[PDB]
Amino acid sequence: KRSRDDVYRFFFTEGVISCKKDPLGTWTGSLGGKTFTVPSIQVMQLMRSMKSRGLIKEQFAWRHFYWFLNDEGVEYLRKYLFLPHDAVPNTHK
Amino acid sequence: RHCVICSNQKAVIRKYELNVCRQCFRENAANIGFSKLR
Amino acid sequence: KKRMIIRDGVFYAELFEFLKRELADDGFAGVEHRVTSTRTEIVIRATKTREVLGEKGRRIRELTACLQQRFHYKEGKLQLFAERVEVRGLSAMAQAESLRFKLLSNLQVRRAAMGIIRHVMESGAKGCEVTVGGKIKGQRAKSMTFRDGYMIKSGTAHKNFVDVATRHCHLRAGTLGVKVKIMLPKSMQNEEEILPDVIT
Amino acid sequence: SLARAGKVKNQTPKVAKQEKKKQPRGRAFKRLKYTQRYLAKTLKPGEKLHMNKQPPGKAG
RNA sequence: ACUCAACACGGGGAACUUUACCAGAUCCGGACAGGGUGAGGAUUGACAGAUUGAGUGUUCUUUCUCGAUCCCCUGAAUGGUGG
RNA sequence: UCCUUGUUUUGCGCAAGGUGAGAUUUUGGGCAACAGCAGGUCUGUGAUGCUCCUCAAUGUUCUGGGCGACACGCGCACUACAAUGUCAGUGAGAACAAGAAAAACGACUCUUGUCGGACCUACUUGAUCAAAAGAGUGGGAAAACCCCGGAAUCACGUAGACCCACUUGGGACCGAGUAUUGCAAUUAUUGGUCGCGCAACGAGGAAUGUCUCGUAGGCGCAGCUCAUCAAACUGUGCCGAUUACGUCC
Repeated sequence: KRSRDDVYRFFFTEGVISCKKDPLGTWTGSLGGKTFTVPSIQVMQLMRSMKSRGLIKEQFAWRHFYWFLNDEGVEYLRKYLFLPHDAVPNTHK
Repeated sequence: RHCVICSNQKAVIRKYELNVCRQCFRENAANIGFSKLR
Repeated sequence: KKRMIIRDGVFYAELFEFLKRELADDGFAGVEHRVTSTRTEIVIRATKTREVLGEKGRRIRELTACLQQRFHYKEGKLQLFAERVEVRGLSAMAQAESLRFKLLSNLQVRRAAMGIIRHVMESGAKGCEVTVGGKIKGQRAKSMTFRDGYMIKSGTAHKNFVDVATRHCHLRAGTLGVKVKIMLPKSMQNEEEILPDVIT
Repeated sequence: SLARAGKVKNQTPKVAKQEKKKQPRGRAFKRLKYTQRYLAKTLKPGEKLHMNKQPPGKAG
């Protein structure tokens, strides 16, 4: 789906990502200010697919997910965009 | 109703004073500032 | 208000749980927070403050960012600091983590526990206890006690002095339980219930 | 039950063993062990050195 | 759960929800493409017709809307109020 | 503590009385050692071993409907209502109680960084004609909420009515009507009308429960759960004794 496009952007220049685990949709972001509208389930799926490739690191508390983007994850993300960058985490600070 | 710190909806939901801590029992899941002294 | 106090409880819970899981074996004591008026300091008690910060600085801003994205906080209303806790011995949870690490490395229960006991009781602690229940056999659910110095469980006053930690280790065959207590030599009520003294 | 005999030895897998190179023999064999256990070590068995050890896996 | 440390007990005053269980349909959560199909694909979405309790778009026909993620084969997997 | 100068061989202490708000673990609760049980819990969990369910999945579904609640009148556990004259049964009026609950939706409007609607209670229409029930104005984030606190137990001879009966004592069945709640009602609704009561039951065999004081017993209110319902559970208050204060069978 064309849905997944929005979330492929959401990784980039937002640092750590956050989601809630729900079977029913809801906007995962808040901090980024992009205000994409996506169901949570779809977001989760993409997070998981590239967690399985070791690109992303998962951490979890209660019911909430928080996904950090590793050095590896950053590298991959930059290539998938084409767009080179000075590494997502370290730009923000 | 339904709960937000489990998705079980069974094993009983507290909604007293706007909190849930009985789908994860409060004896285990403390540091809400409550104490028993009496 | 009624709701203020409850919601503060919630915030502390969520925060404390997130850290105590995903940031561990740094000698994590816990956290403490207080307001400075439209900003919240949120200091992070660790023995090793370097991992908290990061040497690339990624860790501290990750943990700020996670909180912001959940609760709708922004910069200048939220901050995270590090605090150096000297004597890992006097922090229950910290000793607990190091012990957990020994056990997951597949070192002997006895030897492991003796390390904790040595460390604690050197710094001048009244007593300590390490109660490790779980597998060590099969076929039991055997419980082993190690008890040192002295410790009180009387009154409700004990709870203030003695801080406690319960953690799990996950090994082949299944779970192993771990618990650490440690009665501090320094009161947090500035109170004793024994020894009438005479000032001469 | 008069007949149900051989029940287990029907069912079991057979590798049918595995090829191996010939072993030293005479003095050469006795040499082989005396090097393994009692030399290139800080210990002599005893039970202090264990002549056979096995890897982990499963526990109950 | 079954003398006491069962039996207005499982914060259990449950009707659809909760739900294990039953009568039926559905999803991918089967992610991960490493071995294959890009355009026109097994597809995403779709009025009518049909399907069926369900004009519901799952499905099938019609025709339209299509990202090629969905889809094909293995391995792999995750989920569970199952013991 | 004092005192009885009693009891106390000296000690540890004991009893009665006294001062006194209060007589000994001050009073009522809460926490609690060591050794354990093959106790319960894998339907609390992101607490988990293995191996079952892994797609005509049984997993899973704001999916639909059904179950857990069924009725030979069957046993048991727990609860509540009565058989009434020591609220006593239908009527009226008086004085008078305490913890505790409550609010905020990215939904609208508002601006250079954003306010009011899902809580209650007040007041008035709801009687030129019922109850159930409609709606408008008004305040509160609670020591504000209209007196922050009220109608049951109780009091009453106002010269009330009934009057030793299964009734005018009790309800449980049963039919008709209507409004309220909700995503959906199939007595869900139930604070309601008005039938049936002349259906049970008259303090109830053997057996058996638990409390020595503001307790037992009697009575009511709120919280709890949550589309909606409390004979339940938890907490506060009111009226408030008889016997014993001994022994170990």
